[PDB]
Amino acid sequence: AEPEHDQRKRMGLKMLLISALLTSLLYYMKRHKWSVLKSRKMAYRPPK
Amino acid sequence: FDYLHATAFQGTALARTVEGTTENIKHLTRADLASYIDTHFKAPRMVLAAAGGISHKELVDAARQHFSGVSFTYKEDAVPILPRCRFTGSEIRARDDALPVAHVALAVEGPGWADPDNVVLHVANAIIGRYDRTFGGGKHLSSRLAALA
Ligand SMILES: CCCCCCCCO[C@@H]1O[C@H](CO)[C@@H](O)[C@H](O)[C@H]1O
Repeated sequence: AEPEHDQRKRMGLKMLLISALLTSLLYYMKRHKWSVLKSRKMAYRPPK
Repeated sequence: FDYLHATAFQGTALARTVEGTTENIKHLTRADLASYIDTHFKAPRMVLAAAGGISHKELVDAARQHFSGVSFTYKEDAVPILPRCRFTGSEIRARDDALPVAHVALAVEGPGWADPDNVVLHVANAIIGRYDRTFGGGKHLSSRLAALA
């Protein structure tokens, strides 16, 4: 019914590995860049 | 420029205004004012300079005459080395849309007086030069940044 079966699971593996690693990486870079904002500090200093 | 310094160095001596805080000015004392001169205006840390119609000799003497107060210990002979300041890639943005125009200062950490490259760096700055709306060369100026401006 599904000759592929095997090769498909062999893929799932490869996919899970790349996946996990590449998501981790991206997550860093996302944070990294965004840091600039999340670290940001602001003050309201009028002239009074 | 002040704000520039204040973030460029932040948490270091260089990140301070030369005019000082508003508080400090309000409360500095006959005391501290003394102390500065006291601790800071000292011979080794000074240079008597002159140029014009004067002979080194004559000058040098007058100095020998008023620049008295000889140092006892060795501390008074020691030139205090300053704790260096940390450069920090960052920014500070003071927004006021009621301000007619806007100012922007961008910079990188420098090498310090000593380093020779300071010369090159200058040669560079010479290429990007400077400009104000009254330069006459206008669109023909040589500084690419100028022209475009
Ligand atoms: C999130 C993105 C995941 C991409 C995962 C790439 C997986 C593709 O991997 C595939 O595995 C098969 C089985 O061995 C091979 O026959 C194919 O040639 C190979 O390209």
